[PDB]
Amino acid sequence: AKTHSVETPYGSVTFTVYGTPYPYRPAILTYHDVGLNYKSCFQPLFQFEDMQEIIQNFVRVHVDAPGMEEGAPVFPLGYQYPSLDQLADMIPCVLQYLNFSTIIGVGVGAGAYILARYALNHPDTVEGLVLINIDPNAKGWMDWAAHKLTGLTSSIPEMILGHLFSQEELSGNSELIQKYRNIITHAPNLDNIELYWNSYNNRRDLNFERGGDITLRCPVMLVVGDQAPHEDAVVECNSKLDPTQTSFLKMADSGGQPQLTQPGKLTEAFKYFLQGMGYMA
Amino acid sequence: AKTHSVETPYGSVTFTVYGTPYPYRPAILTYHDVGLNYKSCFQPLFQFEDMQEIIQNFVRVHVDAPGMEEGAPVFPLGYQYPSLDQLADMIPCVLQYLNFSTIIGVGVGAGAYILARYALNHPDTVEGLVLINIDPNAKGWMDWAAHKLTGLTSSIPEMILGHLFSQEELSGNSELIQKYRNIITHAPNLDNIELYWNSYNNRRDLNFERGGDITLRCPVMLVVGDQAPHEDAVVECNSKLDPTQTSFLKMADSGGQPQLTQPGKLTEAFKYFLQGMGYMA
Ligand SMILES: [Cl-]
Ligand SMILES: [Cl-]
Repeated sequence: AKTHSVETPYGSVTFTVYGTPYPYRPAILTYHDVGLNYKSCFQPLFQFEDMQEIIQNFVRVHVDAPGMEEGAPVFPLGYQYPSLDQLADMIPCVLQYLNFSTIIGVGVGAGAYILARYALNHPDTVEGLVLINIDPNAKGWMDWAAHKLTGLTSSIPEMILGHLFSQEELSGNSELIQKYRNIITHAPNLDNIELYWNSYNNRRDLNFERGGDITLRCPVMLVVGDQAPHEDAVVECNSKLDPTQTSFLKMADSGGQPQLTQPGKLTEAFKYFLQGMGYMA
Repeated sequence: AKTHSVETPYGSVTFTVYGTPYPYRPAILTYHDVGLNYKSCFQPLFQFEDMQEIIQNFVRVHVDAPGMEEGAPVFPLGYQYPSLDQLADMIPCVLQYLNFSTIIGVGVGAGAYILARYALNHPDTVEGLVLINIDPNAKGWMDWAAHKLTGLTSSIPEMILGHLFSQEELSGNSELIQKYRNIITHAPNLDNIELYWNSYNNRRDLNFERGGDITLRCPVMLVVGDQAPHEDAVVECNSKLDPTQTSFLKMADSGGQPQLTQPGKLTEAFKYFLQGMGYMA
């Protein structure tokens, strides 16, 4: 694995490349959720045994949001962190640096929004998208009021945790939940994480309409946990996208982070997703 | 199907496009043998029922050598016909005109030489090659002496026929042989065909060496008939190419033009060839 950084209009971004480029295939490019990094977000999936057998035949580029990279400095107080749209705009710089011309994007939560935005802006560079927990809607006033009321008695880590996991997972307090609670609550870059969180909260409508012009032009696999926080947004997202090109993997017993709890079934879905795109997997 | 022509440094070339471009796949591009056109060379294969089910998922560009296109004028006496290398050099113009960035080339005889030459010159545009009856060696003096001796008592059509079919096929005189004999002997563009024939005869070494630098960098399927005229050249070609990337389909009972006599088995080989490249077929 080789870690790189590239300069962009909005600051430096770090990414780690794994594997070897397969002739005339897209790179797999990932973007992680708020509170996480590529490792805490994607390691259980990309290191799953069945996944390793698929990804041998791809090069992989795992992006860390600015400030999330290993050994990131804490951005200065009052720093103007990139919006999600600006984050999406760092990806052309990444690909140009690597000389990769096309990708299959895999994103979770804010990372899914970013990869969707990227795909709208650069549709000829995107062969497919796996969009986990995607919520393409800006908060409306009712959302802002509820969020701010919640914020009065919840810490920043508790709120990020509530974005990642269901209330029931957070109450049940499994070993995975305990580990992720410590990760976020005691992160040395929590100030950086909070800026990314604010980004996410302030994102604009990703404005899919079934029947163009604002539509995704590529195969999409939508993923969400049954009864998880983002379920309604992913369901709604499924009704806006082109049905001939879109599959919806709504998983029972996966909770808020399906790529962490059910990497085996997700892997198998990815295999069929690649096959339906026309790649042997 | 849409027929197009493009201007090049060496004159106009015609080509017919079939099907619809499949996102992020190579176009299938064909180049026919001496004495034929894309139709007399490739129709039994590309219209084979099993083939139609594969090629639904590709756009196809069938090139007619200059002078072989429907309604071609007879080139003026003393015309300087393109060498095979110049013919190979017309292909960048074809692809640029269509805005296609990569191909899988399928060639027979002189068309296989041309597509191989093209691939050496533009390796990043070639995803794979099916090379039928390829003979990458210039004639040496012993070859020239034999050819010219043969020429004293054989007509131009008889010699072209002997390039396409085995002596045993030509003696046995099947219905296919009768049809192809009439096609060539009574072609209205025979003067054009003869110029292409002279091209072929005057070609230079395509200088494969097992271990680079002059080597094909892509999957290759070599095809020849058992005991057919080009058998030894294809066998020799197989020993120069990279074994990890090269498959050799030496067909029993196919004769001089395997794409005409065994399109079903050739189709099935093409399917596995695509699968080994990493495309579902
Ligand atoms: Cl990986
Ligand atoms: Cl066709």
